[PDB]
Amino acid sequence: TVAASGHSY
Amino acid sequence: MIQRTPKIQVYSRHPAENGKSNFLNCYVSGFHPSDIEVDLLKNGERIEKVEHSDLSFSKDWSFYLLYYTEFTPTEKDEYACRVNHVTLSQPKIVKWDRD
Amino acid sequence: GSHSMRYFYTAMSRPGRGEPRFIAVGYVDDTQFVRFDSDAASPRMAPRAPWIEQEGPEYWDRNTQISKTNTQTYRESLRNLRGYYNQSEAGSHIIQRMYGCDVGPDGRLLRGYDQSAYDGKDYIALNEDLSSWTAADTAAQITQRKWEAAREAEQLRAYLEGLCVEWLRRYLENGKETLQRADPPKTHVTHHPISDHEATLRCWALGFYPAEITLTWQRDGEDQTQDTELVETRPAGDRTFQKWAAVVVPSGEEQRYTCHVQHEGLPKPLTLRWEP
Repeated sequence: TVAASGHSY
Repeated sequence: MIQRTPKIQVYSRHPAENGKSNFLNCYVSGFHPSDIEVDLLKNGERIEKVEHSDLSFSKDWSFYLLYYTEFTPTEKDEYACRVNHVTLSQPKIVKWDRD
Repeated sequence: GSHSMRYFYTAMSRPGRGEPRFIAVGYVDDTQFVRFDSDAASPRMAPRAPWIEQEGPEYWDRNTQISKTNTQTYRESLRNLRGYYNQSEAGSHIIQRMYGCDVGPDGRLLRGYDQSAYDGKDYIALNEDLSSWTAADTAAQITQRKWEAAREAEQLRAYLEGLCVEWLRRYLENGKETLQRADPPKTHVTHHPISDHEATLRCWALGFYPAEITLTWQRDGEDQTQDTELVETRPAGDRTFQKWAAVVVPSGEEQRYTCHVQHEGLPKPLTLRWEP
């Protein structure tokens, strides 16, 4: 399962 | 910005047996960026209903895709894979070398 | 024995041809099991292996929602990175990301990964301690400071030690008849004369899974590393892989050459000679 959405670069 | 030209392998899923159904594979790898044009050729002509794997990439960030279609080899029909990419001046054709 | 789960993200701008495309694919070892493509008619996380289909609606909704959010964030990040490098709006650029976990045979976490590349070059990577970052240049340092303030490393560490390992355990159990079945290579040796005095010996391996394999030629028990042509391991299309190793031998010296094959699906490692 995917990781939670991360912060923008 | 660095670009990488595709490696190309043309081969069949199973060992070639004239008259028996099989799959024809064109595997392109090591290229960057990911835009690529791949056609499968029967005696010289584009084949319809060719599918391809989803886009992934290798440890070194270069992309790879597998293009395939079902087919039935004869001694007559000659097959090839035609690849175009930004690194390539003209489309590159690799023939299926059976043995 | 050991196993891995990896997700691979690619975000690709295409100026003048719509918004950047975001593609996600998930693998367990060498088996793809999910995909998401933001160009799809109805964008969603979709199954690519049978053993994942049984997952419930909350699974596909969570995975699709995260992926939809990622589509927009990666669009933001491409704009940001274009600025970090003073690049113009005309060119197309690519963010790639890989992350996931390796587990040993007990299912315990061996290590986690998260790393990113911009236009094919290493950009930022989470260090093995799952706590600090390696930035490749002063552009990546900005991303690093953003991610420290966002506590990215702590979230990824929690994921890599929690969900990643747990769901990998669960995937390995549900797909155990394929993911934990090692298919041995079918092998044979071929002989292609080149001239009156030399010929090519080619050692073939077909139908094996996983892709990891060792194919080597020996001359009088000595490895022919420099002189062996190895093709890249290629997929057959039916989950299995193929590979060959080839060596050019003086005609009449064939039986001094042995092909050696190690693969997890083999009872014993193999030694093969050309059989005329």
